Amino acid sequence: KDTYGFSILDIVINNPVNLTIHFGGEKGKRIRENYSAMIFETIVDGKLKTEKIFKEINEHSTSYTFRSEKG
Amino acid sequence: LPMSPNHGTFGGDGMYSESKLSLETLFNRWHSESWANQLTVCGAIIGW
Repeated sequence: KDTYGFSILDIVINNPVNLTIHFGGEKGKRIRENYSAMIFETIVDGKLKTEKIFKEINEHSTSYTFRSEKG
Repeated sequence: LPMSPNHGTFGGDGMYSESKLSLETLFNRWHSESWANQLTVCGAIIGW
């Protein structure tokens, strides 16, 4: 909850198909920064590529949505 | 919040001025109560 603004207990209990994290208020901004800091780093051919997970999320993103087909 | 610039300037409007003027307490209530994270207050003082 504090880092990414979601409840693993709630996800286990309800198996939501979609989960919308909202980035409103200071808490939402901190969660958004945590989401933006998530990176996928990879040294391929001796070069450290840094892809970004959640490329959608930026400083103007008010929400992100985890999607699933069934849960 | 639809706010009026005038609170009793014209008169003869019942409690309109009272409603609009008391609507400005929400600015202080937002800081002083525990509903700041669920609602934000935007008082728009509507002109003529």
